[PDB]
Amino acid sequence: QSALPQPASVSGSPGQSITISCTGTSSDVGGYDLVSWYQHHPGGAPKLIIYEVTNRPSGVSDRFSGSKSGNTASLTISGLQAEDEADYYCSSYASGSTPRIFGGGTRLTVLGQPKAAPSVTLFPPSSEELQANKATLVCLISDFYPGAVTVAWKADSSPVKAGVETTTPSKQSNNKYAASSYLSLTPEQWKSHRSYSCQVTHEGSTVEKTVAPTECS
Amino acid sequence: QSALPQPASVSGSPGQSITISCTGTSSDVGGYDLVSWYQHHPGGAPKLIIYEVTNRPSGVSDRFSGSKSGNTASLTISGLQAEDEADYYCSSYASGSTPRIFGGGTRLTVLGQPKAAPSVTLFPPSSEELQANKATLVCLISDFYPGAVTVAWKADSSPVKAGVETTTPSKQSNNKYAASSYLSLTPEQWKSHRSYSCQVTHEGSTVEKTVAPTECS
Repeated sequence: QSALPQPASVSGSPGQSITISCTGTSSDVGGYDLVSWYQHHPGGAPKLIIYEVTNRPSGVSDRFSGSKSGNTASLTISGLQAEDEADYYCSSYASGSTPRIFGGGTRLTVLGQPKAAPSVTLFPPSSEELQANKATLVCLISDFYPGAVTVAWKADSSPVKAGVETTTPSKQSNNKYAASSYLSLTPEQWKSHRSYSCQVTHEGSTVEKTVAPTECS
Repeated sequence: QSALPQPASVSGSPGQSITISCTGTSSDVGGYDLVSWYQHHPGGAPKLIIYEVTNRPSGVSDRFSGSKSGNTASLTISGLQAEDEADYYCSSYASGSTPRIFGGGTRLTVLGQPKAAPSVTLFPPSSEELQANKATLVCLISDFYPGAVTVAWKADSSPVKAGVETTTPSKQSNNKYAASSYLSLTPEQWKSHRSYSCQVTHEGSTVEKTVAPTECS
């Protein structure tokens, strides 16, 4: 129904202050003092941070405040922290059938910019994996920031053409991102190339990790 | 703000009925007749589908029913259609701090192809990494559908709370999902235990894989 438009996304640095608008009308936003803001970290249960346009639960950080001017309501966050990076929604009582209409969501990106190196870990294939006859060197990269890195492989000092499958990066609990890289292989092929390696390029930086095929040699 | 426990995921074939559950206390769910449900297509504005336990907003499909008994409430979607796939949340009015409490949500995945049990591959810490005075294990979950699983780690029949980091499952070419998880251990811990295990749950069925200290297959 009458969906309240919100900015698709705002971004700010720590300690700064963002504010999110909830476009509306006389029938909803500017019709009653019944707007609410919710904070949602995908995967978790939404939190009710704002209700009745300006109220705030006796437990929600006072860095969060709301209000409206005409047919527009808006949440404003002060002293951006880490937790703050989530999705924000506004909802409101309306004058029609619908008991309450919701905003379309605003994703707040709290940078922080505390840049960190991609501690990379290269794994050799596994024993069990050898049975059905499979082999895979898994390169683990974590605790890095920003969540932007490009990985490559050096198959025996030579970047031989192969099949590398760099996963869809994800954000960990510690905020820092963590990705990985896989280079599936074959029997005699992993025995042939004397030593495989991983190469994580993190913002004008590059760390290597080599793993040699073996059995306690 | 003690979230309303909900089922992480649910699946149903086109045309079937499904019931999602919301569990609370007499202080909120069993204290009022103010339980709401919302359908939400990620990246979209949440929609109010059920309210006051069973009330339904006009224009909303009578395929969506709500009911409650005791301190548990539950939504039911009958005659499933592909377009019904979305996240469903349930909320209730509270007596304490915050007035309204929410549930963790539930991804309703309507089956569109046969179910797919995952492939789990565990990895022992690389000796290379062991000399760096650090150990980390990796568990690979792949080839599964629907795209939802839970990963638990074990240290000799003993649950490993801290030190874990699982990733969100991502869809792949074959339209099945993959995902990973890694546990960070000091080298001591590693050799300190008989073995470690990776428990992977998918649609009820759980599989495990074990790996023991020092060896070269």
